[PDB]
Amino acid sequence: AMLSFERKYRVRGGTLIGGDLFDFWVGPFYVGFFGVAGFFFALLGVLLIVWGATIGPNAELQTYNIWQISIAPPDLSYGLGMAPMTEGGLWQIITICAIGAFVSWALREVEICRKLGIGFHIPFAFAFAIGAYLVLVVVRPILMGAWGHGFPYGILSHLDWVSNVGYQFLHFHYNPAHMLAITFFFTNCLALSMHGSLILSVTNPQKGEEVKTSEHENTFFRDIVGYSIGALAIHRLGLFLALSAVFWSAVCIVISGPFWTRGWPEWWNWWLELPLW
Amino acid sequence: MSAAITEYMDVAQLTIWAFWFFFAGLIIYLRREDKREGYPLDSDRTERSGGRVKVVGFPDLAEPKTFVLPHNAGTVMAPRVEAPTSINATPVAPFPGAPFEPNGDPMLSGFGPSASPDRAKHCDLTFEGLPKIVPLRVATDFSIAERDPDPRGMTVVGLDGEVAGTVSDVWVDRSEPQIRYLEVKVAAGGKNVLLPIGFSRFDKKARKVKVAAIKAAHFANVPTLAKPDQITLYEEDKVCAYYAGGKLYATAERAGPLL
Amino acid sequence: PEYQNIFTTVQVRAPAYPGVPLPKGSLPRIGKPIFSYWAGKIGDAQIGPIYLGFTGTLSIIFGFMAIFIIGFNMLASVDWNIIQFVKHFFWLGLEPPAPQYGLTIPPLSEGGWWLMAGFFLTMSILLWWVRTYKRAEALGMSQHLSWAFAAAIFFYLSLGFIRPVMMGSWAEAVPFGIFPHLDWTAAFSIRYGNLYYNPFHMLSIAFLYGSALLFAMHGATILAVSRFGGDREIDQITDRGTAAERAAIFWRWTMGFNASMESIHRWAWWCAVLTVITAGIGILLTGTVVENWYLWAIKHGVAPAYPEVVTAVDPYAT
Amino acid sequence: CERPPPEVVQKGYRGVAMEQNYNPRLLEASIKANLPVESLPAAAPGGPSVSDVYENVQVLKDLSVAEFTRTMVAVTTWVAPKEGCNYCHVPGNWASDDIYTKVVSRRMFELVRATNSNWKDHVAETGVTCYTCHRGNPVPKYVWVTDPGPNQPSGVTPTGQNYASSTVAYSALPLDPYTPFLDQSNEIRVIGQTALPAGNTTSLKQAEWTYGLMMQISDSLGVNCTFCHNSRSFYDWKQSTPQRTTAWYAIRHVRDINQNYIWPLNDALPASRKGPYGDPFKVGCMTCHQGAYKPLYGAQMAKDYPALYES
Amino acid sequence: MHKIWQIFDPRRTLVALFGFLFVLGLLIHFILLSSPAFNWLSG
Amino acid sequence: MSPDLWKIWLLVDPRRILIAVFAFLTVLGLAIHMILLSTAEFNWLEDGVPA
Amino acid sequence: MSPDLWKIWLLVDPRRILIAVFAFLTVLGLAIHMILLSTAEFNWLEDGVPA
Amino acid sequence: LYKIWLAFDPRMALIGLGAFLFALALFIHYMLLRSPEFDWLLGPDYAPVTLSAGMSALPAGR
Ligand code: BCL
Ligand code: BCL
Ligand code: BCL
Ligand SMILES: CC[C@H]1c2cc3[nH]c4c(c3C)C(=O)[C@H](C(=O)OC)c4c3nc(cc4[nH]c(cc(n2)[C@@H]1C)c(C(C)=O)c4C)[C@@H](C)[C@@H]3CCC(=O)OC/C=C(\C)CCC[C@H](C)CCC[C@H](C)CCCC(C)C
Ligand SMILES: CC[C@H]1c2cc3[nH]c4c(c3C)C(=O)[C@H](C(=O)OC)c4c3nc(cc4[nH]c(cc(n2)[C@@H]1C)c(C(C)=O)c4C)[C@@H](C)[C@@H]3CCC(=O)OC/C=C(\C)CCC[C@H](C)CCC[C@H](C)CCCC(C)C
Ligand SMILES: CC(C)=CCC/C(C)=C\CC/C(C)=C/CC/C(C)=C/CC/C(C)=C/CC/C(C)=C\CC/C(C)=C/CC/C(C)=C/CC1=C(C)C(=O)c2ccccc2C1=O
Ligand SMILES: COC(C)(C)C/C=C/C(C)=C/C=C/C(C)=C/C=C/C(C)=C/C=C\C=C(C)\C=C\C=C(C)\C=C\C=C(C)\C=C\CC(C)(C)OC
Ligand code: HEM
Ligand SMILES: CCCCCCCCCCCC[N+](C)(C)[O-]
Ligand SMILES: [Ca+2]
Ligand SMILES: [Ca+2]
Ligand SMILES: [Ca+2]
Ligand SMILES: [Ca+2]
Ligand SMILES: [Fe+3]
Ligand SMILES: [Mg+2]
Repeated sequence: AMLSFERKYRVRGGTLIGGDLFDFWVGPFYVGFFGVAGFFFALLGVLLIVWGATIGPNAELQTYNIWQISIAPPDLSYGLGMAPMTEGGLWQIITICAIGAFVSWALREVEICRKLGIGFHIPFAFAFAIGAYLVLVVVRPILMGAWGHGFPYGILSHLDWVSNVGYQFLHFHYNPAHMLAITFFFTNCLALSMHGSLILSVTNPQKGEEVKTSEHENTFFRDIVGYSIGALAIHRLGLFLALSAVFWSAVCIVISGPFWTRGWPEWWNWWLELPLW
Repeated sequence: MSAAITEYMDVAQLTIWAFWFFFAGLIIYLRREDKREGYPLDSDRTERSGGRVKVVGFPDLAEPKTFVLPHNAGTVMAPRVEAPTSINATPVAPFPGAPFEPNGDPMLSGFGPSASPDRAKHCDLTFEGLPKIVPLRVATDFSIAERDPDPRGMTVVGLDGEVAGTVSDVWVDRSEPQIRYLEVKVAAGGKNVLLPIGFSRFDKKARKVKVAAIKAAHFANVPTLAKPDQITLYEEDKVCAYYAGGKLYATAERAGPLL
Repeated sequence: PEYQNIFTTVQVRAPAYPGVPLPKGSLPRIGKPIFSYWAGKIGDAQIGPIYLGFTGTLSIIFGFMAIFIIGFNMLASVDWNIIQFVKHFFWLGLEPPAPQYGLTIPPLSEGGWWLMAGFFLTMSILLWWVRTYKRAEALGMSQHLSWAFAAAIFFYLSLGFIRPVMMGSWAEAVPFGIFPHLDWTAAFSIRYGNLYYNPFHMLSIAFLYGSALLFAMHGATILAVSRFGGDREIDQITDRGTAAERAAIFWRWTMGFNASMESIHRWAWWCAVLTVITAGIGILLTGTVVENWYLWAIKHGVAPAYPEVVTAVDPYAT
Repeated sequence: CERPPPEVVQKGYRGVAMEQNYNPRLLEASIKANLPVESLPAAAPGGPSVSDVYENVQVLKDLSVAEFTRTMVAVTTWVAPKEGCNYCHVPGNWASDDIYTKVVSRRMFELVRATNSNWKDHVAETGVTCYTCHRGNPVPKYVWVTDPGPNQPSGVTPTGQNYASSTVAYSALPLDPYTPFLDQSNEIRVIGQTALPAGNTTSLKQAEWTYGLMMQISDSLGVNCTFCHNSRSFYDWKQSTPQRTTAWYAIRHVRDINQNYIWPLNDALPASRKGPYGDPFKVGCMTCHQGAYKPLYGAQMAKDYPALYES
Repeated sequence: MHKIWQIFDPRRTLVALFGFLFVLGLLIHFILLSSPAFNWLSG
Repeated sequence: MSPDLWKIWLLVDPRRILIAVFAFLTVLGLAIHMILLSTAEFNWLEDGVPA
Repeated sequence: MSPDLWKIWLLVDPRRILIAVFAFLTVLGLAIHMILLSTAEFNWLEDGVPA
Repeated sequence: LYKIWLAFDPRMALIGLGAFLFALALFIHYMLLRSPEFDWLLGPDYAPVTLSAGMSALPAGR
């Protein structure tokens, strides 16, 4: 179906590729050329994940427990070449399908943006999430010299990867880009709660009260912290905090291993060894 | 009290399951709040049954909530019911999910990127009751920041670089001191039309405002306001939507595809 | 290219807004507002005025005492050397009491100063919470911010007060220091068997990730429709315009479902609040009802099994 | 900042990320600083015996004079090459023990001989040589004493932590893990081995002490935590590596060295060999490994000197 | 004196003064409790 | 040492000076007491005197 | 030491300069005392003098 | 072939081409630094360290 105000917006055109061939809707979704490509990229990737679960690490360890399902990358001994399907090659195909699905999803958003005549901030913001994924499975493995540095595709097994990569630097909290990325993540969560609270508290005021104005919003945080960023700028700030967190997270993992091999606390020895002290 | 509830169950397992029940209830609540706009859905399922089947999915709609607007501007119900509206377009193909081709001139069709709802025909009011979006000629205490170029007198050019007019005045938000619209004197008939700041690319060095949305010739058909010194919520949407249609209708190449 | 609405090209100056009038008997707002040009390029140019009531004043006094005690103990830890204070500042901290003291009050340098800093900081945070409650109440607004702040306070209390009391030891609490509290975070996970396998740690991350997801989605969405006045969210909520329709329609065409201009802030509010609610619960479960999260995950079939390509002979099993 | 790619050694299962990363240029520099000494030519078999020729040989009495002379030449290169043969001897009287270096070095021979014969769970036929620690220096470069930590005001009890220290790889962890673990026998394990609480009262602060020790262990061997652990379960020996078993014996081996060999020599050593708390310079993991996963990167020097094995 | 209240707001001053005194009173009791020689809640 | 030193109150706000002076002296007073409490030779609570 | 040194007050605001000087001198005095307390030689509280 | 400059902006073409060539040059130089055979920063007289007596530069792995 479509929203009660949606029909006047369902217009032909705005496609990047395909023209009128794929320009249609399936239920609520707009498909387009990249919806078709993205769906079958996703379909093949999901089916190979299920097949990877079906064969498992081996026959005895095979499991359909969704927590324990894991499709692992190749051994580092394979370098940047292709691996046999049951020795990490399935991970390589799924990664390619994932990249195809994510880029198609981003490009489908571009076509939707063109149909609606709105800005391209949303596909641009999603590209940062894709870029972070690309750093994890493409850029860092290539810089490290092996596809085996990618994280395994498993709900809990990719947490074991994060844990062990973190302890490859003995104390990952001292990663300066990690500290900056966490600061943006925590600040974003704080800024999101503040923004959600302010909008809700103004449009849903006290019992027997009218909806507040923009003056109330500015006055409220000026009364608390002495500064109000503004109704428009809080969305810039929220976008900046969220994208900066992902950018610095991509930096933090790409410098871990490729551009730094010692323990992360040792990186701060440049500060400790300044001749000032 | 112990950590183990049975041989296999423990407190941590009960707590996570307790969260899932709450989280499921929370999602139902949030989805119910989501469906206060644009519901019941418009579908061929409803059209073919003659309105006998309402498409709302799950969860169904919530009870109407009231927004008491300030300065006794009325009370608006979020899960309201709107009158049926006819689009100014025809389907490209008859199968469900097919798009529509706008009728007549696409810029003036009011369809697609140029489509817009009929908002309330009253101005947005400040906390004191004065109109919020007003030109700088009546917001006398408002002024351009010293370090920024004054938009007045700048040349407005369209998508193709052709001169469309000059910025006669600047419209600002009184509640939050920012520029909203540029009042452009069209150099074709001397009629002042509003240009939203979101469709304006300032060129400080040349004192030029670049409007990639529409051509210079399209400024003559920008929707106009009844009162020259205030704009209603209805007219704000009409002005912004007209420029938005240009992003898809101004040039043949903008409909795509790239290849 | 097209104006991306990231920076304000042309700023307009108006006389500084004093604020919505407060009810009778309220203190006047302090500070003469100023206009920062660079603050106006990204946001609103006006800085100030601020309201400093009785509760805010008390929070300041309690808060400074906590910060002063922390800084003094940091300076004492480097034997008053202010140069060594700057060098080691990130590494310096105020340690909680040693394990042998339990919940008793130890000497000053053996955790006594930590308890005072912990108490004074807690009081200032609670007083600041009352301040956020009263500012919203004075303006006729609802208490969503206070609820969200209370959720964050709940997690803060879980870290330093509730869980240490449950464990019967102040030594379980968080040190006051930049790197020391990161060492505590790492040691906490190590001590209790890989906090990655705490399901409420997993949920907290999902909501922390979701908060960045939602704000990126919502922030980009509002900037995308800001050309239709989408930033004026109150007006869009009360009188739905084309900005709110296109925003909702974009997400319906993208992922099959959408929120409203109002309910997206309920998704935003709950995602951020659940980050620290689940964080607090997961902390309270750790060490109290679960000793080893990885072994808890093994018990509940959550931890994956890997082929045994590497193993170590246990030297205790002899 | 370093430049990629590092030399990576995979230890665990694929996707588990149990790997060792080595900067090839940093590794090259480390190896050049940890080169072994070429073994002396083999002594001539036969000849006079030490027992019926020398007067005061109490440890190496099972050798022949040819091998004994070769041993003395080697330990001169290993310990006191600049100071020469007179560093450990009274000039003109070889049998004299009236010099502290002679008394210490005799106990050092027992240390090496006990290590090469009784601690193969750790040194595994590679063995140790006087050069493994001394590297041509009378005082081994990497030794430790009980660290008081940074200076504190007289009325402030030291925490022993929250201070940037190279002993814990520049973290704020407890900066003196040597004393409770490599000299005393404090329990290193802190992690409970049941899903639900079952009486493990170990404090979170004790985990920071184990973490500090593990930072020093990993820094001493130039490896990361995954060299011996699967970080998803640090307690679990089944998911660990064989190097964890070796490191377990090394901890007991170092305690044996410090308690039974270094500590009883404290009275003989001068004041310059003691720390502020009066304890002598002691042996840590860094003393032999000196930043490498094996001392001298696995160079085999002890097998060429039969004097370094117990009879 | 007395004119000190012509420059100091009596409302703001008393809250700041009473808050400081309460913090000071809490601080001193905490210090005495920390001191084994003056902790009055022992045997 | 100047008969015109009273003119300083024409330059700096007397109210802000008093707030700053009182706040600084209180923090200085606390800091000096805490330094002496952190010094074993001058901690009057843990020195054992009187016995 | 120029005769027209008094003209510097026509360039720098006396209130800001006086606040900056007083703040700097205070922080400077605190820093020097703390540095001396950090030294064994000049810590007058821990030197045991007078006995 | 002036047709290229009729359809492509000379300022944007040179900015793109210059950035591309500079990026390509940086990439190729790094590709040579990756291989120790062509790593000229090791010095003209570079000689790998000699491993003797059972030395191994790297620990055994998989
Ligand atoms: C050695 C440790 C001794 C001890 C020795 C001392 C000494 C010495 C003193 C106290 C003082 C106090 N002790 Mg005692 N005290 C001990 C143990 C305790 C215990 C306990 C559970 O063990 C408690 C709850 C207290 C509590 C108190 C408070 C009643 C009082 C601090 C008040 C204050 O800070 O006001 C500051 C906070 C404010 C908000 C000030 C404003 C006051 C009100 C709001 C305004 C009223 C105006 C009115 C006209 C002025 C008179 C007020 C009078 C308090 C009635 N003590 C042990 C046994 N205690 C102090 C005292 O007697 O003060 C009166 C004091 O000098
Ligand atoms: C270590 C050895 C001694 C000791 C040695 C000293 C020495 C030396 C000094 C003190 C001083 C103080 N000590 Mg003592 N002190 C000890 C132990 C203690 C203990 C304790 C629990 O054991 C406490 C609570 C105190 C507390 C105090 C304070 C009463 C005082 C610091 C006040 C201040 O900082 O004002 C700063 C805050 C302000 C706001 C300053 C302004 C003052 C007023 C409020 C402002 C207006 C003034 C008014 C207009 C004047 C009117 C006059 C005309 C009529 C107009 N000491 C030990 C036992 N202590 C100091 C002192 O005596 O100061 C008076 C001081 O020099
Ligand atoms: C022992 C482990 C170490 C540690 C080791 C690591 C390692 C290793 C990593 C991090 C990374 C991160 N760490 Mg860390 N980290 C530690 C402790 C912490 C603590 C804490 C409280 O202690 C915090 C807050 C963090 C926080 C962070 C973030 C900065 C970052 C993760 C976010 C991110 O990368 O976004 C990026 C977001 C993505 C990659 C998501 C991609 C989205 C894609 C494009 C879309 C997928 C669509 C999906 C398939 C749809 C399904 C369909 C459904 C139906 C919906 N770490 C400890 C000390 N940390 C990671 C990082 O920085 O990566 C860049 C990382 O690799
Ligand atoms: C960059 C700022 C933050 C951000 C932004 C962001 N994300 C976005 C967007 C934006 C702006 C979208 O517009 C887009 C969207 O549609 O949102 C609703 C999206 C999106 N972000 C999503 C998820 C997501 N974002 C994350 C993070 C972030 N997104 C950042 C913190 C994470 C994290 C941290 O884990 C997740 C899981 C989706 C809901 C959606 C994109 C949907 C998509 O790409 O669909 C195509 C793919 C499928 C339909 C199925 C997957 C097909 C694959 C072949 C399967 C294999 C996947 C993987 C390789 C293995 C499994 C993973 C294991 C780890 C378990
Ligand atoms: C939804 C969960 C997220 C969240 C939410 C959240 N946080 C919040 C709120 C909310 C909803 C608030 O309303 C509240 C607030 O005010 O926000 C602006 C706050 C807040 N969250 C804050 C921080 C914060 N939030 C964090 C995290 C999070 N907050 C979560 C991610 C973190 C992290 C990740 O570590 C931090 C550090 C604060 C900015 C603020 C609460 C401030 C507070 O309680 O302050 C108390 C008072 C003091 C400490 C004053 C000390 C400083 C003074 C300058 C001292 C000197 C004064 C004077 C000069 C002394 C004079 C001498 C004396 C002797 C008198
Ligand atoms: C059971 C079964 C059939 C199994 C088979 C599975 C198989 C084989 C294949 C399935 C896999 C395949 C092929 C998938 C193909 C692609 C498909 C169908 C994708 C589905 C879409 C999808 C990924 C949905 C996920 C959405 C999720 C989980 C999270 C999104 C983030 C989130 C929490 C959003 C909720 C909040 C909302 C609605 C935000 C949008 C939103 C924002 C951000 C505003 O700012 C705004 C402003 C003003 C008005 C409205 C809005 C608004 O709606
Ligand atoms: C201007 O400032 C000056 C120069 C004067 C002083 C400067 C000081 C400085 C530089 C301070 C720097 C401080 C820093 C860097 C602090 C960092 C702090 C961090 C990172 C803290 C992080 C976490 C801490 C937590 C979570 C602590 C939680 C503690 C709690 C909740 C404690 C509660 C304790 C209570 C309620 C105590 C009860 C005591 C009982 C026994 C009742 O008391 C008797
Ligand atoms: C047989 C070979 C060895 C000989 C001949 C030898 C000799 C000596 C001598 C002479 C001293 C005293 C030096 C001095 O105080 O100036 C000494 C001290 C010491 N040796 Fe050895 N040693 C040998 C092997 C080892 C080994 C294998 C280790 C490491 C485990 C070691 C560690 C030390 C330490 C820690 C000291 C104390 C520091 C010092 O006093 O200088 N030695 N050794
Ligand atoms: C919010 C805290 C709820 C109460 C938690 C109390 C746990 C502390 C231990 C109480 C019993 C102590 N003990 C030794 C008698 O068992
Ligand atoms: Ca090192
Ligand atoms: Ca006394
Ligand atoms: Ca000292
Ligand atoms: Ca003295
Ligand atoms: Fe918003
Ligand atoms: Mg610590």
